[PDB]
Order: sequence, then C-alpha cells, then structure tokens
Amino acid sequence: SMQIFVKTLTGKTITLEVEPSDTIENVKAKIQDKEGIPPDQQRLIFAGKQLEDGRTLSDYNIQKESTLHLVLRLRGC
Amino acid sequence: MQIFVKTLTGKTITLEVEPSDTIENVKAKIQDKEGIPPDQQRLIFAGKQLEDGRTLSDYNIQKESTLHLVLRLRGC
Amino acid sequence: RTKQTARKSTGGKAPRCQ
Amino acid sequence: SPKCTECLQYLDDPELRYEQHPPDAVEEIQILTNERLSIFSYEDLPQHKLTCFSVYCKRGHLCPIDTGLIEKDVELLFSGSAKPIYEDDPSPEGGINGKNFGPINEWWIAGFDGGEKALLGFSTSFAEYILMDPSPEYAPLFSVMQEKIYISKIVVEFLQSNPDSTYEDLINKIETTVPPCMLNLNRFTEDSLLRHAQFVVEQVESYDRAGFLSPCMRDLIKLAGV
Ligand SMILES: [Zn+2]
Repeated sequence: SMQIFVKTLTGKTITLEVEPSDTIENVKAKIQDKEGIPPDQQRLIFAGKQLEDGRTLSDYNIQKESTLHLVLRLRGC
Repeated sequence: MQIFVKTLTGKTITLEVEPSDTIENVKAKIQDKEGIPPDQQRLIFAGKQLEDGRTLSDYNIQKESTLHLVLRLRGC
Repeated sequence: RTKQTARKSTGGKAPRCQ
Repeated sequence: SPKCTECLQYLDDPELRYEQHPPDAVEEIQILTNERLSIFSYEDLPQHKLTCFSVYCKRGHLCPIDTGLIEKDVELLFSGSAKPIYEDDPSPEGGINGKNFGPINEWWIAGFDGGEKALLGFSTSFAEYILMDPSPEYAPLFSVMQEKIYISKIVVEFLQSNPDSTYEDLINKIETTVPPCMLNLNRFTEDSLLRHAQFVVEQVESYDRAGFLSPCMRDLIKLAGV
C-alpha cells in the first residue's frame, strides 16, 4: 500500500498504488493497465539509473511519493 | 593482460590482449565475442577517440584499463 | 481492455536511409 | 549574389546567422561516453536530451529543418548541451556542451500523452536526441517550427480521444487550447491550422502507419487544399 508517481517526458503524471515489495515488472504491468502502453516499450529510471525488471522498489529505495521517469522505445517508420 | 570494454548499454566485455596489438586489432578482437564489424565500432579512452593505426602501448593504455565503445548504426 | 502503443510521427527523413 | 553550396542560402544576405558554440564543446562520439549521461540490447539506441540547441549546415550556416534540406539529402549538423533523458531543466548549466552532432538522418515528433509538452527528436547514426530549448541565437528560425510541432500534437491527441469529432470541433479545440509560453503566442487561430494543413495531415498519416477515415480529417483535407 503505497502511492508513487510516474512522469513521462511530456510532463504527464500517472499515479500508481504499489507495495514496496513489488517488482519493476509489476510497475510496468500497472502502467499498461492504466495508460495502455505495452511493457516491452517501457523503460523506468529512478535516481538517474534504469531499473531492472528483476529488482524491487525496496532495492532502489523507492519511497512513497518518489517520482519514476518513464522513457519509451518509440515505434516509428 | 585483461582489458575491459564498456558499452553504451552498460555491458562489459572482458578481453585479453597484448600492448603490441593495434586498435584495428582491438576492434578485430571485439568482433569475435559480440559480432559487431569493426567499421561500426568507435573506441574512446580518457575522452580521446582511438584511431585504428595505433596500438594500446601508443596511448599509454596500461593493464586493467576500461575502453568505452560507441557503435555506428547499421545504415545511413 | 484496449492497448495503445507508443508512437512517433516522421517529420523528415534523409533519402540515404532505407 | 552567391548562395551556399549546401543550404542554398545567400551569403551577402543579412539575418544570416553563423553558428557559435563554446570552446568547451566536443564531438558527438566523445559526449556519448561521458559518465554524466550514463543511466546504467544493441538494437536499443542511446537517448538523451539536448537543450540550447542550434542546427547548421557544413558551412556553419544556421538552417531550418522545415525547408526540406533533410529531404534534399543535405547533411545537417547540430550542436548544444546534452543532458540525461530524465532532466526537465532547459538551462544549459548541468549539461555537457557538444559540437557537430549528426548529420540528421531523421527528425520526428513524439509525445502524444496528453501531457503539457510536445517532443521533438533528432536521429543520428550514433544516438537519438530529444530537443528542449533552442539557443538564444537560433530561436527566430525555430519559431515557425514550434507551432507545427504543437499543432500536430493537438490534432493527433484530439483525434485519438475523439475519432468521430467534426472539423468545427477541431477548430474549437485548437482555439480553446492555451498555447505554451515557449510559442510566445496569445492564442491559436484557424489560420494556425490552415497555414500548415499539408504538414498536419502528413503527421497524422505517419502516426497511423507506426501502429485516416475520420470525417474531420476528410473535411479538413478537402478544405486544406491538400
Ligand atoms: Zn550554407
């Protein structure tokens, strides 16, 4: 039970309800359920480092009200 | 001696090499392990781009030094 | 639940790129 | 009256701006290995932010990227202070100066979140760059470009949210939407869309192909003249 934000490069803010034990893949999967964005296109950055899918929020000290930066591998022609 | 190669993706490549080997050979040693042609490779050490005609002994590259590899994309 | 991909629009592209 | 061999621009003509950059600046390859831009697959490519930027030909002439100099296959270089992709401060301090990026293989408009900013992106043969603020010497050339970027975002975002919306509703949405302060505009007009009708349609078409039967799209295109 925690509230954390996820900020895109355009300034859009998404609020997520997570647990400190949840993994980064759970965060990506939560982003997909709220903004419809496929997790394969998602990259999460905290404290200047890209988060690995296998680690948890407690490992990166992602405290309540921390802001995650979402960078997307864009589809283009 | 063992020398490391840091990629932009954060991947580290461990190579064993002699100071007499050239940068063209250093790039040739990188291809076998990862499969990247030497033309696509750009080697940086201490903020200086390693030219092909030189050796590691030329740039005072001692043992256990870390080279930084930049890749030129396949096309354009 | 519908899923929407992240996308970008091509403004300009050099001819040498194919 | 002699033109540039690269950008076809008259040398005698005033208002011609030659690019200027600090002596601190370095080439593109040297910047991508700076630890302050590190955030740690090979198909994956680096992506950084670039503020206080300026675009110029090989001869040092500041060039627009609307004119079609990239479609003409003229090699356009650019410069600025690179920053990590997650930074929001558009101030040059905290960013690493760079000279002669590129050449520009492709420029694209990103960010259809509904968020506040529209994203402009440069693709080089070595890395990708999300632009922020143009340099104070390149702002006049980038002024006209900035409207096209945001207008395209307004249309694409409004179509995605309202696919059955009308052309009259589209003019309202554009006119109602308050322009950001970076545009230095008080309001959007129908003229703001009619001036770049060919461009907006070509942006929506590219957005649909990356992953256009709407009546407003049609009505627009027929009255667009394109
Ligand atoms: Zn010129």
